[PDB]
Amino acid sequence: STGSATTTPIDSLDDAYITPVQIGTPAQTLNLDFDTGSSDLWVFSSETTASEVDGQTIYTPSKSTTAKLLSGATWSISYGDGSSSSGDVYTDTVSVGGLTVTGQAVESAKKVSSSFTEDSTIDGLLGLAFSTLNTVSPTQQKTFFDNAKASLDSPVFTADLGYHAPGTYNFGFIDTTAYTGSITYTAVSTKQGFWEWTSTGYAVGSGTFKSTSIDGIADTGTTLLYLPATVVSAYWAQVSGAKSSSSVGGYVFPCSATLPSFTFGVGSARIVIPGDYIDFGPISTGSSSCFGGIQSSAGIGINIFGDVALKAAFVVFNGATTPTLGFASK
Ligand SMILES: COc1cccc2c1CNC2
Ligand SMILES: COc1cccc2c1CNC2
Repeated sequence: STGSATTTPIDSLDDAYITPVQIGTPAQTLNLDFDTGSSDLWVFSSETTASEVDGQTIYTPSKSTTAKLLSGATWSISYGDGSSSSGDVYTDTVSVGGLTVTGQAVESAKKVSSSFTEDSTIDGLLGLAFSTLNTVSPTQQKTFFDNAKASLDSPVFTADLGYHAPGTYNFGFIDTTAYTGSITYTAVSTKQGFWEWTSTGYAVGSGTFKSTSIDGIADTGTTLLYLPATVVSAYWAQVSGAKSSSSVGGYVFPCSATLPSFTFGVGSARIVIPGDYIDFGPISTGSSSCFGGIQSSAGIGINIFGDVALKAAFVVFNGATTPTLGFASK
């Protein structure tokens, strides 16, 4: 089997991407944030504290003839920004782009933190990291991809995020029309439960490529590109007036600037992020200071190849017995 679903930016900045997912019988369609940096499929639901729902579409398990409470199971998760959610668990039928999993753990939110409430466009998350990170207790649950894998034509999914435009998540096959050149594959460590890999270096604009190993994670659920302070300083030094602002929380730059591109290495291959992808717009409405899309990882403890990087590539998440990642230009 295979599946194919369109993923759409939630706003004009590509702050996140939502993909429609069918849950239950009859189907209830929710728009979920596919997150290769976590491993829980959780949704706003009829159980979510009412004051914490503000426009999201909710899953109502009582209206699904295939929903079954997973007795005794609870979940609770905290994300990189300090946001969080928690609740109980059902199993139900879940379909993505024509690919159906029965008995998928659907984690029903009883509580969500303010950043989730305030984003009416995201009805939940669909985790695509390794199932060892799933937070369900006392019986850990498998991700949608893990549950589908044996049925797929090939044990893979691909992320093809758009720049200010829709893109695609495919399950079970590699669309050879979706990229240019060849896909370069690189080793993955699953020891932290992430799609963790080592980039071979970087270049800023038309500058020379610096060969240096940068370990990081391929994370569709993080907006920006977080890299070591040395790398990020080298990038923003090429932008007149750019500076790191503690009050804003990162590098900012004059909105009048034209940003240089940023290249990262995948083995001997190179992925080029155009400068426009690094512009995240005014820090507040009407400001002439703009927020940068490349930021320091120094406070985070890990480098993160988020959407800014991933959207410049066609990305293969290969879930074979020995997982690997593939990147192609497009
Ligand atoms: C602080 O941010 C982190 C840190 C570790 C792992 C992840 C994130 C975001 N998604 C996965
Ligand atoms: C992984 O996705 C995350 C992570 C943290 C906070 C938020 C999202 C989506 N909107 C708020």
